[PDB]
This record gives sequence, C-alpha cells and structure tokens, in this order.
Amino acid sequence: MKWNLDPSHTSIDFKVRHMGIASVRGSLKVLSGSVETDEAGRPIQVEAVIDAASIATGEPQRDGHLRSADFLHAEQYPEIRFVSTQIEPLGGNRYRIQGNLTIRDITKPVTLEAEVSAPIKDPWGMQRVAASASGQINRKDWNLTWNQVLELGALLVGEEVKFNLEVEAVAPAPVA
Ligand SMILES: CC(C)=CCC/C(C)=C/CC/C(C)=C/CC/C(C)=C/CC/C(C)=C/CC/C(C)=C/CC/C(C)=C/CC/C(C)=C/COP(=O)(O)OP(=O)(O)O
Repeated sequence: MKWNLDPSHTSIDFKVRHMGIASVRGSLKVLSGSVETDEAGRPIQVEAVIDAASIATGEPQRDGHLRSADFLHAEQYPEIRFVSTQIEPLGGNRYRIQGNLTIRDITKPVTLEAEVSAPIKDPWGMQRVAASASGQINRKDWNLTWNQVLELGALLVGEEVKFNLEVEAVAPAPVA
C-alpha cells in the first residue's frame, strides 16, 4: 500500500560541529514524499523531496550563505532528493534504509536507521503512521566545502552532518 508523507508533521533536523566546542542546529522542510509497504506492512520503497531553500539555522545571514551559490545554490537547485534502494527489516519495528541522496547535482549513497510505529485511525478519517530515523553524512562527499579554516588544524565547521527525522504518513480511509 502507498502512504503519503505529511509535510506538516515531518521534520528534518541536523547538527554540525562548530569550532570543536559546540553544535549548530538546523532544519529542512519536506515538500513531498511517499512510502510503499508490502503485504506484511513492512516499508519497501521510500522517496522524499526536500525544499533546499528552507534550510534554517536561526541566523539570516548564515542561512543566506547556506542557500547561496557559495553553498547549496538553492536558486539553481531548489530540491534535495532521497530515493531508497534497499530496505532491510532488522526485527521488531526497526529497518535499515539504504538510499541515494541528491544535493545540487551530486548523488551519493546514505544509510538511515528507522523505527516505525503502528498505524492509527486519526481523528479525521485517515490512516496515519509515524516513524523516526537517524543517520549521518559527510558534506564533502557532495563537494560542499567551507573555508581556510584554522584552529589547531581543527575545524570551524565540521564535516559530519548528523540528522534526525520525525515522519508522519497518511493513506485514505479503510478504502484506497
Ligand atoms: C512507514 C513509514 C512512515 C516509513 C517512513 C520512512 C522514512 C523514515 C522516510 C523518510 C523520508 C525522508 C524525509 C528522508 C530524508 C533522507 C535524508 C538523508 C535527508 C537528509 C537531509 C540533510 C540533513 C541534508 C543536509 C544538507 C546540509 C549540507 C546541511 C548542512 C549544514 C551546515 C554546513 C550548516 C552550517 C553549520 C556551521 C557550524 C556554520 C557556522 O555558522 P557561522 O560561524 O555563523 O558561519 P557563517 O555565518 O559564515 O555561515
């Protein structure tokens, strides 16, 4: 069965190390996505489209820099895209999702560790299901570089981008 991601209750949150002593946190908004489940209700395929211009870290000048031609170039590349290539059930509600993540013109493999909830009938007719997932990427894999950075050799802006997803997905009534 096909579930559609609800952009209003899906969150993408990320963290990057700053000067080795702290983290900068940010978010991205999802535009759309879906999950297909097999007869057993295990997720088999998942895809999402993310609004690149939505990147937000709570400082407008920094967010401008992130969106600029110097970094994400969100005017030329309005989306970040994820498409799964393999989903492995791990037991219980756990799944490992391998997929391809596109940022600008570069696509690289990423791994998500996901946990899925039991579906509910929501207060408005629809079937609704949630999931949480975690992972990390190295921004340099997408040629997203930063600076002349110097501290001891250390980094102003870390290479690793840790992220957490909270997802809600929906399907029509007992009838699709
Ligand atoms: C059944 C069911 C519901 C199943 C569900 C399945 C499921 C889990 C589906 C999920 C669908 C989705 C949404 C999948 C998404 C997949 C993935 C991997 C998404 C990843 C998104 C992501 C994190 C993209 C990140 C891109 C980047 C490059 C972020 C970069 C952040 C960055 C470098 C920030 C700057 C931070 C540093 C510290 C700046 C310092 O600031 P400052 O000192 O002021 O400097 P300046 O001002 O100069 O900028």
